Amino acid sequence: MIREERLLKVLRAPHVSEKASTAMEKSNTIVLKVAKDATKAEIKAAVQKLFEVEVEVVNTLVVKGKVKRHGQRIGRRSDWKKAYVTLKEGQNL
Amino acid sequence: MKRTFQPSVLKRNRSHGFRARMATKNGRQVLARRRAKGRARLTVSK
Amino acid sequence: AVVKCKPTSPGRRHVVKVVNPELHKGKPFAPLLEKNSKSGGRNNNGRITTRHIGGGHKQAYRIVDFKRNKDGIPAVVERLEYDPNRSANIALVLYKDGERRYILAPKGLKAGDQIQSGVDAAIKPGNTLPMRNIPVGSTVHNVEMKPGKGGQLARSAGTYVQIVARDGAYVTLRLRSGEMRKVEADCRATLGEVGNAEHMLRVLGKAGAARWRGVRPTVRGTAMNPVDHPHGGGEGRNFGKHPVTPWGVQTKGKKTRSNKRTDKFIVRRRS
RNA sequence: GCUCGCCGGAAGACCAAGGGUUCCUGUCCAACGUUAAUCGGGGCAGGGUGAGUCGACCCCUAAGGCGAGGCCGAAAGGCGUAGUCGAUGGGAAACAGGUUAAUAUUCCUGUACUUGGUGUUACUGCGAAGGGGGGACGGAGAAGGCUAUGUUGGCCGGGCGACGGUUGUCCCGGUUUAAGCGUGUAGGCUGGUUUUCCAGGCAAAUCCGGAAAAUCAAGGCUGAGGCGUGAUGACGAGGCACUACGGUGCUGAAGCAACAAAUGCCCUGCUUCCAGGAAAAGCCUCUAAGCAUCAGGUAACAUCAAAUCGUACCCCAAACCGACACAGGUGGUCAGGUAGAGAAUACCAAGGCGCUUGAGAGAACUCGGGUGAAGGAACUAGGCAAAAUGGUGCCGUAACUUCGGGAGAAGGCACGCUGAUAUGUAGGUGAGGUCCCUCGCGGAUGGAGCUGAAAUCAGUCGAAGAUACCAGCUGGCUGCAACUGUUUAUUAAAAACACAGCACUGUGCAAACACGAAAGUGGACGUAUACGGUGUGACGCCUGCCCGGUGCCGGAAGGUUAAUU
RNA sequence: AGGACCGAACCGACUAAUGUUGAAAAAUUAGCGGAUGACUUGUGGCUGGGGGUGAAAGGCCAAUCAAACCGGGAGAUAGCU
Ligand SMILES: [K+]
Ligand SMILES: [K+]
Ligand SMILES: [Mg+2]
Ligand SMILES: [Mg+2]
Ligand SMILES: [Mg+2]
Ligand SMILES: [Mg+2]
Ligand SMILES: [Mg+2]
Ligand SMILES: [Mg+2]
Ligand SMILES: [Mg+2]
Ligand SMILES: [Mg+2]
Ligand SMILES: [Mg+2]
Ligand SMILES: [Mg+2]
Ligand SMILES: [Mg+2]
Ligand SMILES: [Mg+2]
Ligand SMILES: [Mg+2]
Ligand SMILES: [Mg+2]
Ligand SMILES: [Mg+2]
Ligand SMILES: [Mg+2]
Ligand SMILES: [Mg+2]
Ligand SMILES: [Mg+2]
Ligand SMILES: [Mg+2]
Ligand SMILES: [Mg+2]
Ligand SMILES: [Mg+2]
Ligand SMILES: [Mg+2]
Ligand SMILES: [Mg+2]
Ligand SMILES: [Mg+2]
Ligand SMILES: [Mg+2]
Ligand SMILES: [Mg+2]
Ligand SMILES: [Mg+2]
Ligand SMILES: [Mg+2]
Ligand SMILES: [Mg+2]
Ligand SMILES: [Mg+2]
Ligand SMILES: [Mg+2]
Ligand SMILES: [Mg+2]
Ligand SMILES: [Mg+2]
Ligand SMILES: [Mg+2]
Ligand SMILES: [Mg+2]
Ligand SMILES: [Mg+2]
Ligand SMILES: [Mg+2]
Ligand SMILES: [Mg+2]
Ligand SMILES: [Mg+2]
Ligand SMILES: [Mg+2]
Ligand SMILES: [Mg+2]
Ligand SMILES: [Mg+2]
Ligand SMILES: [Mg+2]
Ligand SMILES: [Mg+2]
Ligand SMILES: [Mg+2]
Ligand SMILES: [Mg+2]
Ligand SMILES: [Mg+2]
Ligand SMILES: [Mg+2]
Ligand SMILES: [Mg+2]
Ligand SMILES: [Mg+2]
Ligand SMILES: [Mg+2]
Ligand SMILES: [Mg+2]
Ligand SMILES: [Mg+2]
Ligand SMILES: [Mg+2]
Ligand SMILES: [Mg+2]
Repeated sequence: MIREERLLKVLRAPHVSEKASTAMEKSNTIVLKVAKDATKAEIKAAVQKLFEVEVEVVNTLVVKGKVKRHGQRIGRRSDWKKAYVTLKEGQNL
Repeated sequence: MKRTFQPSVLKRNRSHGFRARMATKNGRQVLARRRAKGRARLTVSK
Repeated sequence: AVVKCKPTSPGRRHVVKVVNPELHKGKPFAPLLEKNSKSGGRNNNGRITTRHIGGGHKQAYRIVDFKRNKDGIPAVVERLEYDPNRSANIALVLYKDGERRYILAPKGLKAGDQIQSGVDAAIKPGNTLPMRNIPVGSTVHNVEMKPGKGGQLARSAGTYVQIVARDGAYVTLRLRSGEMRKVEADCRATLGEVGNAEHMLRVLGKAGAARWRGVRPTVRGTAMNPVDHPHGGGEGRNFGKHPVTPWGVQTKGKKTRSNKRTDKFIVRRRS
């Protein structure tokens, strides 16, 4: 059983985009920004407990952070993990 | 024409990488020289 | 059988091959096979220590019984086989107890013959006996040098050893080199000559045939530069030196044996 | 947007490596882009990579690395045992359709599959670090069965033609569908079963090996493809309906057959050859210590788990390696039409491009080409370069020869199209029908339909029929090297090196020899028909004299002679 | 059957021209040799500088080779410019 200490830290932000809205309006799927070491089992346990919906399946991917320039200075944004959480057909979070 | 540098990440790490440097005393002296100069990159590992 | 190829191409004109229809055409006996990958003449320092070794066909090692220890148990020859590791052919034998084993195939031994080792064996080819039980004057092969060590002398195709005298605990052997050697009389030996005596009548015919056997080309010292070889140098073809090895030791007549430990067993050098 | 041109065994498509946001959208044109740029692989901002099955990780090992102890070495360290790493190899499982501006075997729809944990119900000898089996292996060749795929007809939809003709032996398009499951075929291999006994498999074995039997004659293994199902589905020419003129939405016919056919599959086969062709695990099985009405094994249903990381884009290239948006380099997969022997070549398809300066002019001269009177090597160091020859079938072919060659020697003839033989032949393929059946994915007979060389005769057009592209110049004397090979990466490819063969010589195995303060290691898991060194260089006929010099080998009496005493 | 024949891929580099501040620090075009083998090629490994490796050209060992490269002795020494 995943500790509630851990569950309150894995979910970071909703991800807002046109792909994220289509996935909600067509496939009952929320797109989340999650912690970089969060597993698929942790994301499922945290969505079901904190958002109080029922989760079909979690798919994840790691977004590689972009190289940017700021005032002739090379930088690089952080990598982050995205999660496509499919809900069970009647939840509508 | 075939030039001298034909990259291979596996061969780059086994020949010049951090664990190859740490494996001999002569390679540990390379790292000691590069830390004393203050190199931002000790090895080809990054 | 010795058969001359027909000159249908210049690399075939001189090939003489030795075809033995008795040798088993199928795969070898797999419990007696091991791996042996090649060295290229390199030692564990990775240096070339024997020149001219490299490539050639892949070969599996055959575990050959040189010791012949299963005494008092009859064995029957199942088949003669090709062995890529050696000049002689080998013979898969079936002991009566169910164990299979490879031996060197002596001259005149075929499938169905009976062989036996030990002190109580008859005197006929393929049998292995301590040499004090073998008569003086006999032709033997696969001869041990230390009792129980396994046979080390007269193993190549067509070779044999004559027992010329037995003086107490030693026997005197005439080796194939012409050398007279004392060996302890309890050392085992197998009666008869080694088979495949037509082995030395093959003619390889072409350069590639030696490359199939792992022999890489020999460059003459006189074709080199002075930095390479003591024979190198000169404008045009020149020699002017006494002939030496690549390491400067004289190579036409200079004797190189120095073993005072085993000198007491050498009755006469080979001349 | 219409036309034109170029590639099409690539200049298309897709991976691996390598790169790392170059991907997609909006916005901007300073710099970058060999010009301008509204455009961009440029700036700026936002978006974008979804996996139990693909790969990595993982289990297993190769070469090799590292290596507890150990052995060795002034120190640093060297080697190496047990072990432990190491893929370029072995090991579980997913396909079709749809969808985004940008991902998809990952999302969705449909239909599947694998392995492990649990909980059970039921029969139960389970159990390894050990045994055995298996995995498990070369080259070449030969043909049979196939499929991918194509072509033609049938089918269905549309057409009736800008200029003479075109209701027809007319035109255009489509005619697609997977993994899985069921069947176990063409074919390949193997004699099955049950007892008895045993010096073998480090001990045990009921397993493997061996000996004897009795009996049974087909039991087992493997296997492309077809067929059925998957599929009343999906896809589908088009038609329609909106268009933010980018494409969406809806609707939807036929969806068969015959022939041709691979380098792909059966096939890790079969045949044959000598140069004799990985390992280990998963898997099958065997018992041991232990466990012993338990745990555990096995089959079934159910139930949970299958994490993590990669996934965008380029990838024969403007994104990799070449300082460049550089005529260079870069492993693997896919492989349509007509002609063709073909992956050559020409023109095309799908698909992609016109190579990031243009506009004129129409001097010399330079580059890349085309043609040339008469002559035809007079050129020149030299026929350098160019010109020429060039296909298939048949006729014909010298010296010499090691009997294979030389030889495609040389030299010649035929070649298009149309008709007949024959409305399409020899051949290939094979339906219906038929019969028999150890009852089928069967056999035998039968030939409809399909496909289809080449020959001869006749006729016919042109200057020319291998019409383009493509595609040997030939012969004579002679040096040298036998030959195929190899070499100065970047001015030398040869007569140089190598070579098979030959000889001398060393070497008796803890071999000579080599690498190494050494331990060791190669030589070699070889053993004088073997291995090292040296010279010579196929083959043929041969290889004469000299031991004074220098070297090597043997001798061992005498002279000379070290440390030591 | 064959280090067999002809010939693409693939590997090589005989001749010529071009190019020579190149398109290219070794290439392009047209020809040319091998093309089942002593063949070619991917990935990984091993041999290290008086050392390696060499079908031997003093070849090659990262555009460097009759002794690599980097750092050090080092401001070597220079009756020479
Ligand atoms: K010379
Ligand atoms: K040096
Ligand atoms: Mg899913
Ligand atoms: Mg993922
Ligand atoms: Mg040699
Ligand atoms: Mg030789
Ligand atoms: Mg030379
Ligand atoms: Mg010298
Ligand atoms: Mg001379
Ligand atoms: Mg002289
Ligand atoms: Mg074209
Ligand atoms: Mg950028
Ligand atoms: Mg773009
Ligand atoms: Mg401007
Ligand atoms: Mg500009
Ligand atoms: Mg951009
Ligand atoms: Mg190892
Ligand atoms: Mg130690
Ligand atoms: Mg070690
Ligand atoms: Mg391992
Ligand atoms: Mg691999
Ligand atoms: Mg894409
Ligand atoms: Mg077909
Ligand atoms: Mg082929
Ligand atoms: Mg992709
Ligand atoms: Mg350009
Ligand atoms: Mg380029
Ligand atoms: Mg290539
Ligand atoms: Mg072409
Ligand atoms: Mg002009
Ligand atoms: Mg001109
Ligand atoms: Mg002309
Ligand atoms: Mg003229
Ligand atoms: Mg004329
Ligand atoms: Mg003339
Ligand atoms: Mg003249
Ligand atoms: Mg003149
Ligand atoms: Mg010419
Ligand atoms: Mg020409
Ligand atoms: Mg002359
Ligand atoms: Mg030659
Ligand atoms: Mg040649
Ligand atoms: Mg050169
Ligand atoms: Mg040259
Ligand atoms: Mg040894
Ligand atoms: Mg000669
Ligand atoms: Mg010579
Ligand atoms: Mg050939
Ligand atoms: Mg070369
Ligand atoms: Mg060329
Ligand atoms: Mg030739
Ligand atoms: Mg050829
Ligand atoms: Mg020279
Ligand atoms: Mg160089
Ligand atoms: Mg020097
Ligand atoms: Mg000094
Ligand atoms: Mg100075």
